[PDB]
Amino acid sequence: SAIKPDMRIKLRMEGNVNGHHFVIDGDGTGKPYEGKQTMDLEVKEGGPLPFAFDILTTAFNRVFVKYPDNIQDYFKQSFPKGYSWERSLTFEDGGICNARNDITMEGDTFYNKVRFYGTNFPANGPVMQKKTLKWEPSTEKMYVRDGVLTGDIEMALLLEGNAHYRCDFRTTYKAKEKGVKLPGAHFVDHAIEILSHDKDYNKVKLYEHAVAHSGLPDN
Ligand SMILES: [Cl-]
Ligand code: NA
Repeated sequence: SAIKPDMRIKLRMEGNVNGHHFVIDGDGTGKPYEGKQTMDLEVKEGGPLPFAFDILTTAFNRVFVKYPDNIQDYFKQSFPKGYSWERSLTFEDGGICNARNDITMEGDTFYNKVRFYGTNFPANGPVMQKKTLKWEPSTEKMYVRDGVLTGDIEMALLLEGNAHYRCDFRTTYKAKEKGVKLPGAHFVDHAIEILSHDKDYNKVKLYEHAVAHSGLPDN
């Protein structure tokens, strides 16, 4: 692909969670062929965010995955025109988010137009109370559902006090160019981490590492 081994990443997120509006900008870099990326996030309006920053972090690009040569890489093949995705984040206590990203490429830079809507989080729950610690490493199941590439994930947020908080992801991924060839069923291992942040999460440094595999026995 004409995707560079070192790409710059620019991002704008506009969102509303439990009626709280915010805008967040991201500036980062990554290595598409190693499945590695890092971003610095700055809240531009609405801060300090009155909910757990962790619900946002997977909305801050499946180009950043190390694909084996024998698995069709839909994401890298979607450039230069790019692709979009839409995701439902359904939490075990009835909280619900819907997020969208339109991803483009202008030379050495990926651009990200992100929308994030969340609602129905209980007032007393770990999201509004900011009791989350991290997402656990996960495995995304990539498959074709009605001719649409779909990733399902059983995610969990570690919380304060030795508790977990479950969230089901379903993401649809659609190339801008038609006739981009759908891949076979496969998996993507993800690890996402807040490397650093300021006390009120006005600034956050984020990292993800992702690697694709066929399943068992292929690793
Ligand atoms: Cl802030
Ligand atoms: Na709160």
